[PDB]
Amino acid sequence: GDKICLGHHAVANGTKVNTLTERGIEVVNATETVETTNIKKICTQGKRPTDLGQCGLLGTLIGPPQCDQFLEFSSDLIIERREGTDICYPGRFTNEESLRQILRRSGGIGKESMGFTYSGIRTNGATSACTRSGSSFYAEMKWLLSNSDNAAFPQMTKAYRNPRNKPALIIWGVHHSESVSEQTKLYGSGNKLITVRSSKYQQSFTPNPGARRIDFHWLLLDPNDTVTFTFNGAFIAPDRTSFFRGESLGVQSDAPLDSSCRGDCFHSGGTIVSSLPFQNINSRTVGKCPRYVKQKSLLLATGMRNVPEK
Amino acid sequence: GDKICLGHHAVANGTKVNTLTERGIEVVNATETVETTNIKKICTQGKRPTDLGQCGLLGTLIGPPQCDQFLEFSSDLIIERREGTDICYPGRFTNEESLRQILRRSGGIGKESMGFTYSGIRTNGATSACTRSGSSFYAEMKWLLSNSDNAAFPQMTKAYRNPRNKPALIIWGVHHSESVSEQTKLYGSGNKLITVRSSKYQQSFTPNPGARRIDFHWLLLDPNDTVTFTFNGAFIAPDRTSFFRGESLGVQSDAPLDSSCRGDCFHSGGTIVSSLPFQNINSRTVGKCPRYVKQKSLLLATGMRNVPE
Amino acid sequence: GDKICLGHHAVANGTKVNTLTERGIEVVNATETVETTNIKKICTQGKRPTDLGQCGLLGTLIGPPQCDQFLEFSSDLIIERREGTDICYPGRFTNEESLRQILRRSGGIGKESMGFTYSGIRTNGATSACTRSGSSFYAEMKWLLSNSDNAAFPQMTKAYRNPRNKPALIIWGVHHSESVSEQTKLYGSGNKLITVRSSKYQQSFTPNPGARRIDFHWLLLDPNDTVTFTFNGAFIAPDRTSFFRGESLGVQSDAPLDSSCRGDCFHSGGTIVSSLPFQNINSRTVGKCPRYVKQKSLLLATGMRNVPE
Amino acid sequence: GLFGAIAGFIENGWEGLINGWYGFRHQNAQGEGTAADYKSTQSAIDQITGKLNRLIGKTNQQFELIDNEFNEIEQQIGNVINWTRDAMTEIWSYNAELLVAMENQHTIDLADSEMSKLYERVKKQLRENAEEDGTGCFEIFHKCDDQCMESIRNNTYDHTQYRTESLQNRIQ
Amino acid sequence: GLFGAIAGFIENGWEGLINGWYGFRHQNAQGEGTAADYKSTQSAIDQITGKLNRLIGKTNQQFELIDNEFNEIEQQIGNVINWTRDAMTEIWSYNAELLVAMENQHTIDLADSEMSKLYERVKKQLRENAEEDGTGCFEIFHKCDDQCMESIRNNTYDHTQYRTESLQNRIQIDSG
Amino acid sequence: GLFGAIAGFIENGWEGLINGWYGFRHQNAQGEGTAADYKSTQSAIDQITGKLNRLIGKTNQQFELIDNEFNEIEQQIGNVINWTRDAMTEIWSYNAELLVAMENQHTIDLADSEMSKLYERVKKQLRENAEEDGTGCFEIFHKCDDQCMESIRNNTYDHTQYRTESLQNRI
Ligand SMILES: CC(=O)N[C@H]1[C@H](O[C@@H]2[C@@H](O)[C@H](O)O[C@H](CO)[C@@H]2O)O[C@H](CO[C@]2(C(=O)O)C[C@H](O)[C@@H](NC(C)=O)[C@H]([C@H](O)[C@H](O)CO)O2)[C@@H](O)[C@H]1O[C@@H]1O[C@H](CO)[C@H](O)[C@H](O)[C@H]1O
Ligand SMILES: *[C@@H]1O[C@H](CO)[C@@H](O)[C@H](O)[C@H]1NC(C)=O
Ligand SMILES: *[C@@H]1O[C@H](CO)[C@@H](O)[C@H](O)[C@H]1NC(C)=O
Ligand SMILES: *[C@@H]1O[C@H](CO)[C@@H](O)[C@H](O)[C@H]1NC(C)=O
Ligand SMILES: *[C@@H]1O[C@H](CO)[C@@H](O)[C@H](O)[C@H]1NC(C)=O
Ligand SMILES: *[C@@H]1O[C@H](CO)[C@@H](O)[C@H](O)[C@H]1NC(C)=O
Ligand SMILES: *[C@@H]1O[C@H](CO)[C@@H](O)[C@H](O)[C@H]1NC(C)=O
Repeated sequence: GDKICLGHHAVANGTKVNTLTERGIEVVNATETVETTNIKKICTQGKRPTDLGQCGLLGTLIGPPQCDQFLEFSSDLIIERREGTDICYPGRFTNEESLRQILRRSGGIGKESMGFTYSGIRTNGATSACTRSGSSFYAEMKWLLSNSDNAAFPQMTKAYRNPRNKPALIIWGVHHSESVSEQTKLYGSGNKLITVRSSKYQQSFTPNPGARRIDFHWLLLDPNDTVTFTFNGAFIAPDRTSFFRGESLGVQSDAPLDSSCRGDCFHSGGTIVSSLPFQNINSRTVGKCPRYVKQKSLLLATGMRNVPEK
Repeated sequence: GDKICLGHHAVANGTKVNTLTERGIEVVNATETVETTNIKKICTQGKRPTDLGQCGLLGTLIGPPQCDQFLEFSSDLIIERREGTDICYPGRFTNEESLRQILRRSGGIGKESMGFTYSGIRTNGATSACTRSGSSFYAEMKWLLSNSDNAAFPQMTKAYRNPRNKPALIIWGVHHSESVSEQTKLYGSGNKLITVRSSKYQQSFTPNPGARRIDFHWLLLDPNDTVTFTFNGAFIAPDRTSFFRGESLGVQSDAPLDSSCRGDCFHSGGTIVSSLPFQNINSRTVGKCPRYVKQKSLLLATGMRNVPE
Repeated sequence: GDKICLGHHAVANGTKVNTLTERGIEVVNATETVETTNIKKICTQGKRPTDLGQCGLLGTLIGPPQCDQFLEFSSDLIIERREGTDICYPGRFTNEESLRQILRRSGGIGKESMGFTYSGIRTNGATSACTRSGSSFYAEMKWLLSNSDNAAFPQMTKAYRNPRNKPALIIWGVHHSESVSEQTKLYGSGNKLITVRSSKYQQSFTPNPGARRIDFHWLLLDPNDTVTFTFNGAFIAPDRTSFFRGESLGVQSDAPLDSSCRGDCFHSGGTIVSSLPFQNINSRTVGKCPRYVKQKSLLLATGMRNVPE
Repeated sequence: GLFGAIAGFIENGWEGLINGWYGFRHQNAQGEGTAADYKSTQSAIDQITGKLNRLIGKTNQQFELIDNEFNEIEQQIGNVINWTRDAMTEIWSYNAELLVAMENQHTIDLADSEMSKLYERVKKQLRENAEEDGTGCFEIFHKCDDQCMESIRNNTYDHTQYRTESLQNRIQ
Repeated sequence: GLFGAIAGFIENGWEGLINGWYGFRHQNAQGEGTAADYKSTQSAIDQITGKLNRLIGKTNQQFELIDNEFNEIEQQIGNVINWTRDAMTEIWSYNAELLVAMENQHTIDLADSEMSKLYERVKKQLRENAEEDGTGCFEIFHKCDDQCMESIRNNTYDHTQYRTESLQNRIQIDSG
Repeated sequence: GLFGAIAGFIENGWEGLINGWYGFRHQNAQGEGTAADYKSTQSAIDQITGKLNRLIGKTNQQFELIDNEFNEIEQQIGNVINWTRDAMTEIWSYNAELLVAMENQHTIDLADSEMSKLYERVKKQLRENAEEDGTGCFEIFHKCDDQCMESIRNNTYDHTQYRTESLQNRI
C-alpha cells in the first residue's frame, strides 16, 4: 500500500573528524579551527609603522649615527631588524631587554632638553667610532672631561626635575677607559665614583679600566620628582630625556612591509590573518592572536554523520 | 471524553543564560558563579595580625628608629604599609625582595644575641640620620671604629655557631664613606676588606668611598654551622641574629584591619569572602582565593528552559 | 502467557565513581587515570647515563680531582648528586646556574687543546687544596706565576680562534691572593690587569688581595671567532676548551641507577613509568611526564551503571 | 532540548504549577485539576544540586606575593610575572565560560529528559486504554473520575479494569 | 548516535536530498516524491551556527614578546620563559583537542536528535492510521494521495478523516 | 541515565548474564532462556575503548630542570617558579577532575542509550503482536516457541505469520 518514509541528506564523500569515542568518523561537512596560512610580510594597512632598519630600538634614546632619523618618532607598529645596532662606541645597556619591552609599547618617543650647562670642564668629547660629520659622539649625550691632559676633574652635581605629566626616561653612561693612564689623562688621577639618586632610585658606579667601553644605565623618573647626578669623572651626561607618546606594538622580523594587507597579529615570519581560535604557525607572537597549539589540524563538524547510499 | 495532560512549570520572568548552541536563552532560575562583592577591609578574626605601619619589613632585622616596636614580632598575617621604610642612613639590602618574601611567610622573628665582644676599638658609632634621643644607630647593629681619628683598625676575626635546630638569619653591613680621607679618619689607612664565610657561602666586600651609605648583606646559616667574619674596617657588625617562628601570610594593603570579619583571601583593596569558584575583583591576590576571571558575570542555570504562557 | 524481557548485566560488588551530577555512583567497571606507583630508581635501560657522584657538573670543565674521570664524557642522561662539588680551591663560577643548564643538555663534552705555550714564567703552580699525589691543580687550567719570588711577571697576550663547526666554551680564572705581599711574591709589585675579548664579549678583571680564592669566568666563542687574553699576573689560564656533543637530559636525584627498567620521566625520588595521563607522585619532574595533579585517585568508568539483583 | 518535550511537542509551561517541576492536568466530568509529580521533580532537583556541590565551596590552594606594590622589583622579572599572570587569566576565563556553557547545555537537556521519562511512564501505564494527541495529553477512552485520575498519578492504575470499555470506544 | 535514528534504524542518507537536512519520501498510486522539511533543518543549522558564533571571529587575547630572536637573553630567565611557554602550549593544545572532540560528539548527537524528533512528530500525527516498519517508514492503512501526503508534511493531517478506513485495514479479524 | 532504561523502567541488571552487556530473557511453554545480544554489546564496548585510546598512551612534551635542589637559586626567581608550578597544578587538577566527571556522565548515558535502542528495535519488530509490560518486557499474544524466540533475537521474525492469532487474543 501507501507509505511515507523519513530520512536525512548525505554526500558521496564527507570529511573525517574526531569525537570523544571515535577517531576518523565521517560527517557531511566540517571546518578548520587551526590556522596554518601565513602571510610572509608585515601587514601595515591602517597603521603607522616604523621600520628601524640599521637603527637599534635602544639607539633611539642615546643617538648613534645610524639612529639619526629616529631620535624622535611616532608609531603604533615598531619593526626591529636583525642588522639593528644600539651603539657605535663599544659598550652595552644594563637591563637592555626590559627597556626594549617598554619602548615597544611606548607609541614612540619625544625628546626634551634637560638644561644642563657646564663650567670649568670640557664638553666636546668625541670618538671616531661614532662618526657623524667626521668624528663625533652620541647625539643625545655629552662626554665630559678635564680642560687639559691629567688635570683634576672637579666634584660636580647636576639635578633635573621632571616638569611634565608623564614619567621621564633618564639615561646616563659610565666610561671605562683603555687603561689607568688613560683615565688619568682624561679625568685626572685617583678613584672615581658616579652616584645617581631619585626618590625611588639609588645607585653608585665605579669605572673599571682595561678595555675601552661606555656602559649605559637607566631609570624612570616620576612627575615632579628630581634626579641628582654626583660625579668626579668618567661620566657620560644626558643632554636630553625621553617621553612616551601612547600605544604601540613591537615586532622582530626580517619580513618586508606591505601596505595592501590589514593585520593585527605579528611574528618573525610575517603576519597571521585569521578568525580561527587556534594557530600552528609560530609560538612567539605579538598583538591580537589565536592561541598557539601543536596540532596541524582540528576539524570541527558542521553537519550530521555521513551515511552514503549503497 | 476524559483526558490527562502532562507538563512542566514556568515563570513570567526567567533568567537569560548562555549555552553551547545559544546566547541569551531563558531558564527558570540561575546562580552567579563570579564573585563581585569585595570587603574593603583586612578581615583579621581568628588571626594574629601585625600591622607594620611606618616600619618596613626588612627594618625589623636591623632596627632603625621606625622599627623599634617591631624587633621581635609574632603573627600569622603580616601587613605591609605604603609609608614603611627599612633604613634611616642611606643605603640598601642586596637581594631585598628575596629577603622580603622569606620574612612574609616566617611567622615573625625571634632575636638572639650573637655574643661578640671587642677590645682596642670603638663600638659606639652613631649618626644624626638615625635619631632616637640625639644621634644613634641601628638597634641590632654595632658601628666599629678606630680608637681615635686616623688610628689603625686592627685585623679582626669573629665567629658565631648556630646552637638552635633551625636556620639563623645573619645580617651585616658595609660602610661606604663620603670621601677617601673620611675612610682613613674613622678606620685605618690603606685598602679595606670584609670576608664572610660559612660552609656553603663565601664572599668578600670592599667599600667604595665617594658617597655616604651603608649597604646590608645577608645569609641563612644552617644548624651547627659557623659564620666567620674577617675585617679591618668599614664593617657594621651584627649584635643579634634572627630565628623564624612558624607560618604566616604577607599582605600589602591600604585597607584597615577588622577583627570582626573572617577571611582567607586578601588583596590590596581588602578581603574576598566567597564560596564561589571565580572572582572579578582583583587579579593580584594572596592566600586561599577563587580564581580570577575577566568576565563580570557567568550565570549557571539551576532550572529548565522557561516557556511562559 | 509468553513474554520476552530485555535487560542488562550487573555485578554484586560494583565500583563507585564521580560524575557531573553525582558523587559515588556505582558502575560495573572502572579504571585509574592517576599514577601513584613510583620506582625508587633512575631507569637507564636504552640510555647512556653518567652518574657524576662526587663530581660537580661545573667541575668537568676545570678538572678538580673528583672530576678527572668526567673531563670528557658522552651521555643522554646526566645525573647530579648532592655530594657533588665543583672546586677544590676556594672560589666560584660567574653565572653558575646558567652554565649548569647549558651543560645538562649538552650531550656531554669533548675537550680540545688551545695551543698556549709560555716562556719566561713558571706554569707548574700548585696547591695542597687540590691533592692528587701531593699538591696539584685544576687539570684543564694552568697556574701562571713569575720565575722566582717577587720577580716581575711579563705582560702577555694569548689568542685562540675556534676552528670548529660549533661554539667553544672558554673558561679562565682570576687569582685573588691572601695578601698584597703574596701577590707581590707570586707576580711582582704593581697594578695587575686581565682583559678578555671576543667579538661579542669584552671584560676586564683586577685581583682583590686579602681573600685567597680563584674565581672562574666563561664565554661562548662562535665559529671562526677569536678570544684574546691580555694579562700581567693573577691569571689562571686555560689549557683546554670544551665542545658540546648533542642532546641530553639533566636529572637531580638520590636514587640508584637501574639498567633493567625503562623510563622517560624522572624526579628527585626516582622514575615514573606509566601510560596514564596524570600522576600524583611529584610536582617537580623532568623529561616526558604525565601531568601532575593533587588528587590521589580519579576513576574513569569503563562500564554501565551498576544495578545489582 | 535533545528530547523534544520541553519547548517541543509540549506547547508551553504552566505558571500555576508551584508545587513541583513536572505534573498532571486532568479533565473529566467533575472538572479540571492539577497536581505535581514528586518523583520526577526530585530527580531533577538532585542533579542540579549535584552540580552545585561540585562548583560551590571548593578548597583553594595557597598563593603568596611574588611582586611588590610599594617598591618595584627588577624590570625583567616583573615583565615575566605580568606575562605569566595574564596568560593564566586568559586560560581561567576560557575555562569558566566553557564550563558554564557546557553545564547549562546539559542542565536544559537533563530537565527535558525527565519530562520525557514521565511522559513515557504514563504511556506504558495506560496501555490500550488511551491515545496520545501529540500535544502531551492522553485521551482516555473510558470514564475516569478523580479517584481514577489519582490511580494514574499514584502509579496504581489497573488497565485490566477498563480495557473492555476502552477497546469498544476506540473501534466505533 | 545516542538517539538511534541517523546511522541507526534508518539505513542510510539520501544523496538526492539537496534542498535540506531532513526530509520525507512518499510512495502512493501516483508515484514517488521527495521533499525537505524546513523546521527540523533550520533548528539543526541554527544550533551549529551557535557553535560557530562562539568559536569563529572572536576577540583574540593580547600578546607581547618577552624573548629576543636576534640576540639571546640570559640563560636562567630564558629557560624559565621557555618552560612557561611550553606549559601554556600544552594547556592550550589540550583545551583545543578536547573542545573540538566534545563539540563534534554533541553535534553528531544533536543532528541525530532532530531526525528522531521529526520521526516522533509524524508518528503522533498519524495516530491509529499507520504502523512503523522499523526502517523509518510508516505503512499507511488508507489511500493517501499527493494532497494527503502534503498534509502530513505541513502538519495539517487530520486522523479523524481516515480513521474508519484505517481501522478496517489494520484490524483484519471479526470483532465480537 | 538520560534515556530512562538502565536504573529506570528496567528494575535491575542481571548478574547471571555473563554472556554480554545486553540480552534477552524469555518465558514460554518450554521454560526460561537467557541469551546476549552481540550488536548492542559491541557498540557500547567499542565506544568505551574509543575513550581509552584518547587518554592512555599519550606522547608528552619534554620539560627541563629550571630549578636547583642542591644549590638553592635566587629566592626571587625560585618563588616565581614555585608560583607558576603551583598554578599549573591548579589548572591540571581542574582539567583532570572535569574530564573524568564529564566522561563518566557520558559513559553512563551512552550505555543507557544502547539499552533503549535495543528495546525500541524489538518494539518495532513485534508490531501488533505484543504489548509493553512497563518493566522492559513484551507480552506476546501468540504461542512463541524456542525457534520463534530465536527469530526475534536475530531479527528474522515475521509478524505477518502471527498477526491474525495475536489480534484476536488482544480483544
Ligand atoms: C693607530 C692609531 O691611530 N690608533 C688610534 C685609534 O684608532 C683606532 C683604529 O686603529 C681602529 O681601526 O678603529 C678604532 C675604532 O674603534 C680606532 O679608530 O684610536 C685611538 C682612540 O681614539 C680616540 C677615538 O676614540 O677616536 C680619539 C678621541 O679624540 C678621544 N676622545 C676623547 C679624548 O674625548 C678618544 C678617547 O681618548 C678614548 O676613546 C677614551 O677611551 O680616543 C687612538 O688613541 C689611536 O692611538 C694610539 O694610541 C696609543 C696608546 O694606546 C699610542 O698613543 C699611539 O701613538 C696611538 O697611535
Ligand atoms: C561546508 O563548510 C565549508 C567550510 O569548511 C563552507 O565553505 C561551506 O559553506 C559549507 N557548506 C557546504 C554545503 O559545503
Ligand atoms: C533561585 O536561585 C536563587 C539563587 O540565585 C535562590 O536564592 C532562590 O531561592 C531560587 N528561587 C527558587 C524559586 O528556587
Ligand atoms: C575491568 O577493569 C579492570 C580494572 O581496569 C580490569 O582488571 C578487568 O579486567 C576489567 N574487566 C572485568 C570484567 O572486571
Ligand atoms: C606589571 O603590572 C603591574 C600591575 O599592573 C605594574 O605595576 C607594573 O608596572 C608592571 N611591570 C612591568 C615590569 O611593566
Ligand atoms: C628557548 O627556545 C628557543 C627556541 O624556541 C631557543 O632559540 C632558545 O635558545 C631557548 N632559550 C634558552 C635560554 O635556552
Ligand atoms: C620552592 O619549593 C620547594 C619545595 O617544593 C622548596 O624546597 C623551595 O625552597 C621553594 N623555593 C623558594 C624560593 O622558596
